[PDB]
Amino acid sequence: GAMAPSYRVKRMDIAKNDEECVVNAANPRGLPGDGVCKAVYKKWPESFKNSATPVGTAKTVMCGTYPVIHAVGPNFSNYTESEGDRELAAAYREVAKEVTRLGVNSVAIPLLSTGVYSGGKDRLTQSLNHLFTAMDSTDADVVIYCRDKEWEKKISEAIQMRT
Ligand SMILES: [Cl-]
Ligand SMILES: [Cl-]
Ligand SMILES: [Cl-]
Repeated sequence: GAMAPSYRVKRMDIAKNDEECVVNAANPRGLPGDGVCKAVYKKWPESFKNSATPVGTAKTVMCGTYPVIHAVGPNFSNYTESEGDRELAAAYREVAKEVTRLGVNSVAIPLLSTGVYSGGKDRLTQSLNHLFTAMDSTDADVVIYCRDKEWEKKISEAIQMRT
């Protein structure tokens, strides 16, 4: 575990993370995809061997010894708000199980279902709160990655609010 488990946020490419493992915002088919998924495919392509997994699940594949946790959030274009919300919460719970199982002291994590899978809605708070619900019981240092300057400020505020 981390000596004093923390949350932090950085605005940069998660492919350049300084953590012991990465969470991919994957698609169910293990395809290269777009956004975080395409960055992850360029950096750790070996981790896409048999990475296909259903919505609401996470599947870890090692790139060398570096674990890539493929977490499949729902595409809110296809899911109802209710069912999507359930699957988005479930994906993060499966991430927390994998992070625990791996024994890592740190994990780089994007906000699932906030990009192409957001169905055109701002889901920062929804996705971040499901991240916290899952990860709060873990003792890994969590570093959240984002690309937008206003998102960085809002995520940072949310982290600082809980102290
Ligand atoms: Cl960058
Ligand atoms: Cl997305
Ligand atoms: Cl972002």
